[PDB]
Amino acid sequence: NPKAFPLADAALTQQILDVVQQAANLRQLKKGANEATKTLNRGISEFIIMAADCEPIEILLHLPLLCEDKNVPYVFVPSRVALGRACGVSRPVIAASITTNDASAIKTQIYAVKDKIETLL
Amino acid sequence: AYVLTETSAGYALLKASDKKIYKSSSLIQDLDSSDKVLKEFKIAAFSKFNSAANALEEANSIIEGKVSSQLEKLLEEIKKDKKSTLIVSETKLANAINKLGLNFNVVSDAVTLDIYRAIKEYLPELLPGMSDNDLSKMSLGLAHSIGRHKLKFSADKVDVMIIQAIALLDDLDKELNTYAMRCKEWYGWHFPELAKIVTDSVAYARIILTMGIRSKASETDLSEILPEEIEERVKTAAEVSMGTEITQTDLDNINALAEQIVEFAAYREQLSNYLSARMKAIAPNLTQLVGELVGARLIAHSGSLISLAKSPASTIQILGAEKALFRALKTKHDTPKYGLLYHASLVGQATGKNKGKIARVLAAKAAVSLRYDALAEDRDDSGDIGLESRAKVENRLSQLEGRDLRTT
Amino acid sequence: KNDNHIIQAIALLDQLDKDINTFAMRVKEWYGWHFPELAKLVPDNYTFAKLVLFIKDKASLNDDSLHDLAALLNEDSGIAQRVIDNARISMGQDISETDMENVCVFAQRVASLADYRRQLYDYLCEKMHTVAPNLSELIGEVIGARLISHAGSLTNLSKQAASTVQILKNKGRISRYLANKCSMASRIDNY
Amino acid sequence: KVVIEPHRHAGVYIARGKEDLLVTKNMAPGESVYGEKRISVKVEYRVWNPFRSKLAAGIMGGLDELFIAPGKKVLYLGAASGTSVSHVSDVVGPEGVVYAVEFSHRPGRELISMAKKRPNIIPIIEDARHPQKYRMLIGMVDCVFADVAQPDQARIIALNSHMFLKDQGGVVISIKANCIDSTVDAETVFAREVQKLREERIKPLEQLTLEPYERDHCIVVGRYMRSG
Amino acid sequence: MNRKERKSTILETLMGDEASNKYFKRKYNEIQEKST
Amino acid sequence: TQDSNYVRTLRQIELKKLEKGAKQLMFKSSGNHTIFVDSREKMNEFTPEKFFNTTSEMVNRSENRLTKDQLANASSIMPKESLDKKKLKKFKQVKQHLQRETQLKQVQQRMDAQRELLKKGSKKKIVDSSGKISFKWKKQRKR
RNA sequence: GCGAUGAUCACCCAUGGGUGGGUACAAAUGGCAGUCUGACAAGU
Repeated sequence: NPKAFPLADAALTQQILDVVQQAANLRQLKKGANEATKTLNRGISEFIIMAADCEPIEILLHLPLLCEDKNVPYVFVPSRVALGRACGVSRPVIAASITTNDASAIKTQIYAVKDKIETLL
Repeated sequence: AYVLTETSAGYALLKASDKKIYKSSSLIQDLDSSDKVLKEFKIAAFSKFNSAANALEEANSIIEGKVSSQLEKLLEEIKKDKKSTLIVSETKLANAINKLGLNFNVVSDAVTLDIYRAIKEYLPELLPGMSDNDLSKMSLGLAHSIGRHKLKFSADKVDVMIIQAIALLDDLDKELNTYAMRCKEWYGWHFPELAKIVTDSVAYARIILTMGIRSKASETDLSEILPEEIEERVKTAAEVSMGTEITQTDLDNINALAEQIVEFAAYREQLSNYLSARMKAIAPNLTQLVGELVGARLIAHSGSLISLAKSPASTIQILGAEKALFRALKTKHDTPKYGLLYHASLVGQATGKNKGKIARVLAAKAAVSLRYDALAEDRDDSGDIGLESRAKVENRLSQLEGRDLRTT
Repeated sequence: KNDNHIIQAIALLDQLDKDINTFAMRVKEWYGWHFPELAKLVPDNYTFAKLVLFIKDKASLNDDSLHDLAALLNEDSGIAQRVIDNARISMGQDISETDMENVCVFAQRVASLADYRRQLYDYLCEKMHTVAPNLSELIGEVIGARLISHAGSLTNLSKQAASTVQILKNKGRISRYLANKCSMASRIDNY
Repeated sequence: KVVIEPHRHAGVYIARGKEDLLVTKNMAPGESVYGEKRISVKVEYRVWNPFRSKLAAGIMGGLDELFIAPGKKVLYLGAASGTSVSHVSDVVGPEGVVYAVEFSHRPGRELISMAKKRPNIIPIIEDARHPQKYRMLIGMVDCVFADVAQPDQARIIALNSHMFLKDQGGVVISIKANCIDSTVDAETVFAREVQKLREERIKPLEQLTLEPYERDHCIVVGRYMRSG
Repeated sequence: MNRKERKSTILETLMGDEASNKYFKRKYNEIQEKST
Repeated sequence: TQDSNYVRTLRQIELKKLEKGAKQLMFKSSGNHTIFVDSREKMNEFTPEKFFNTTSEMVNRSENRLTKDQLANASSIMPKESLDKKKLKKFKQVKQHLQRETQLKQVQQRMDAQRELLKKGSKKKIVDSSGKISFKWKKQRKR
């Protein structure tokens, strides 16, 4: 399906999920479609991760509009349950937003993943 | 040799030297892009396809994909000998017209772009040939039709028409209100006690239509408009009333007004039923979830259905009471929690804090349903997602209600 | 001597004409969503509504259609032919027959409303000649009704002094002279 | 209170009032197409924003010969929701015409709405790589402008201009290294694309970098000549 | 009264009036200079 | 004194006001304009004044460069001290919105950090030799 | 060939235009004007 167009391969998924857990730990990550849209509106998002097997896909498919409107990288990953593990919560998550903060330890990681996402876009 | 070209009004064919490639060489080398060369080779055969927009769109879609029956009835008599060579631009159309039944030779997107370019350059000079007009606005119309088809605009899915409908409905409520007040007042010179005892505008106007003067009402029945007690009440008031006597010119014109009232009321209920049908066609899941009316209010408040999709859940929870929202945010009281959803069936079913919680969960589930219905490139229009979300939220509601408070 | 009829009839003529304006604009809008250059060609809104009621859908266009919409007011300004080709080649989006019946019903509604306005205006004219004929024959029925409405009642008008009626170079001279004669006429017609 | 003065390009104006503005005329009075603030002086005027239209930024940066005259035909590649082609159609006015092309569907619907509003703009939702496909409708636009983000900008411009552009025509391209190369120096990139156009028979005349209003963005204007 | 002098609050219409404004500013000036 | 919701509201108002001000204002262009010429003699003889058929001011200032043929602000009161003064007041008004917005953003950030620290965690208070206070929460999946 | 059934009583260019103010109606993707929180809770 080309609706979830940029879908990460195994390696990029690894690094994406790793930086997602890092940001969840330093608490630079907003979890959920609604809060992600909120960060997107406020323009505080470094980039967006989405699930690719949502039931159905449109409920989060709304996001790429705002993403590529405001020039914020976005990427799909295979499994929402994997994304939930990566975030560190008890329930499957479908879309999360890595926010932006200059005083972060994971700066260089987020920038590497965002680099590769942009290349893939 | 023949050459085919496509025009917004018709299909054109021009005969030229069989050495078409060398003719093109001469054209481009001598800059024969002029009326001299195009009068040398003006036309061979034209057909203006009919002025039916559906025929236009389908014929051009066929030009894009395959060969048309219009194409057949044009290529019935291209040839004089068994073998003639025809220039065409499209490669797929080229091999299609190779495989067609007449089997005359054709040439694909060769260097003949020179011919196409020049014949389009002085296509204005070709207009005196068959199409004595300006094709610009023709092309505008055809392009809009084609774009409509390409995007696949179902005639029912027009959010802007929905906003039109709801705004007109509100205006109809206001103006029917003011007219009914006016008629009640003008008839008040004749039966004020009734004006007080009954409140329905339609009932008032139908009374004016049935009865005309008080004892005529005393002798006439009003069973199908009002119950027995109310009609006997108006009987008593008719006996002891304080209004004047009315000429039949006055009565005629006030009766015409009441007739306008009832016709407006009939139209308004009819249009509301229309709005029900149209929203069920467009965004069935939201209608299944919260209800057709509040769905209309939601789309109207957000403007575009797409922007309403884009909005997050919390804004949908409190989409209405924005005034209190921002005032309380600024003054550090507590924000409102219902807004426009408060008139939803389920939040009405809940109670108090259960109303708040069901409002939140309904907001989120409705956001999901709305996004799916809006962005579904293909959609069953059954509303199955709405049914499932409704089932979930009803289970949540029952859970809250069964969750008692006092320690038994 | 009752005149609250006159007051009410003025309230109706004004508000009704305003609503005629609004709903004619609405029909212009919808039949523009279907076919807008007609809304541009014919600005007379009542004729617009009747023309919609005739050509519901832009598809129906023939020479008998030409003749009948020529009977619709006329052809002298090329309305027939111009709308014919504009609708044959319109850029208008198409919509449901439900929308067509809705729009036609609405145009019918507005047409009936306007006919009601005409009837009510004749009503007002003859009721004035019934109630305050001298004031009417002086100034004109509509304006006399507006005066009576401003005052609040024929009695309030007549009880009113001349200069206050006025507020109710030779332009000023004639205005004030008219106010005096108007007040006298109101007295006569009231008593 | 606002003085209007003509810019060197026929169809555009500068307002000198409480604030200066770069403005065009209007054909849909009292209707801003994407939210920009309009003014009147009376006659209706509508401001561009250089940050939102690359053509606006290029004009603001200064160009010698912009080939969009009012009495002309202008083709637009990459009318993303049409915010800029609205202004271009304004510049052209009723005398000429503008043919816009789009592929992705949501901006397609937006541009259909705008083209329902205005008659000078015409919509082509067809894919831009196939002038063979959308050869039905438009005839030899006078000048061609492109904003397409695809790597084969020169390729698609070559097809479009070959199949449609009038000879000695004007072509204008918006180009961004962050999308084409994104790892090599921007001027080197621009050299590569101008070489490509000279190969494809477009004789360049000017190119401008738009760096006050957009980072790593160039606009090239050239003439199409000696062709059929 | 007017249409453009119609202010949504007695305080802002008091502002809109001018003689009040100059009297107030004067009186406030001298009361402040006597306070100081 | 104030609440996080009010601070958030004020900052968002300032963002919208700032974007409105940017929409209404402009910045002077400064591009790297490069001309293509055919022959070396023409390049050696090239002058922008003749190539653009402008004058000294018309070629130095960029946005609207007229032809002399086309050639073929004193209407307002005190043009030389009032209009430019209004220009600069608009500019400094935009900048004032900008800096008040950034101060509000810093305040909101600090309020959020404090609120979250009170909110939850198996927290450890770590101090960094730049004197800066952080809290590292232990690695525990939140149920 | 009169009158109480009412006599009388802001700027510029030379009785022409421009500036302003007043009243009604309408439009605005004009303004005021910013769209809540974000992980535990219910029983045992």
